[PDB]
Amino acid sequence: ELQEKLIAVNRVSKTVKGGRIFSFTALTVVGDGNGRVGFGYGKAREVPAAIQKAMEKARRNMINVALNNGTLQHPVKGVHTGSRVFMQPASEGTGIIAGGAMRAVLEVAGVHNVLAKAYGSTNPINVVRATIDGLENMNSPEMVAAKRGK
RNA sequence: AAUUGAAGAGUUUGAUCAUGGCUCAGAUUGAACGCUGGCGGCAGGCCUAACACAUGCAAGUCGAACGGUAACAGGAAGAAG
Repeated sequence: ELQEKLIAVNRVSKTVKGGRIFSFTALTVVGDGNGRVGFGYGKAREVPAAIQKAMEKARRNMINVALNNGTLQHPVKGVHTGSRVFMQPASEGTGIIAGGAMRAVLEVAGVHNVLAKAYGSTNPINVVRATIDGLENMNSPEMVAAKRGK
């Protein structure tokens, strides 16, 4: 019931004294399938150590999302660095139809059938960060009615 | 009951993030070309030279408008084997 999946692995470099030194970065997202989404970055010298650090950071640093029946509630826009992201609840608008690196976080998030369209930059490290910010500041009808009295 | 509706990716760098262009994945067509080709249904078929046109048809009808008889088939009368 953990439901982990990796989005992006890259080879970064460092350029020391004698030549270059190549390191690998993972970027994974875990989530239970009912709210509870996390992402982790993690970087290491080989690929399986990188994904393992990424999963291990992603299992902690996990955020609650106030889902609807199987989906979002109201249309929400989350931004991070250069990466602006729209989402629309699509009240059984079948299938998760999101961009790459947004399909994954929305998939393990437990949502099933939203409409997305990322704008701006679509770097995978910042398009999540713009989905969680997004799903984090999406509030439910029992939270809005809690705030404003009824 | 009559709008249930939105996906990205590759490429600037030793690597990064951003900006930014180029390019790809889709659908479409009065299409052409290449390879191949069994049947049917429904549609479509000179986008260019509003260039030049052989030949055949594409606008005739009415005698219940009229003088009339060129034919065709009868009618009447005459003459002949």
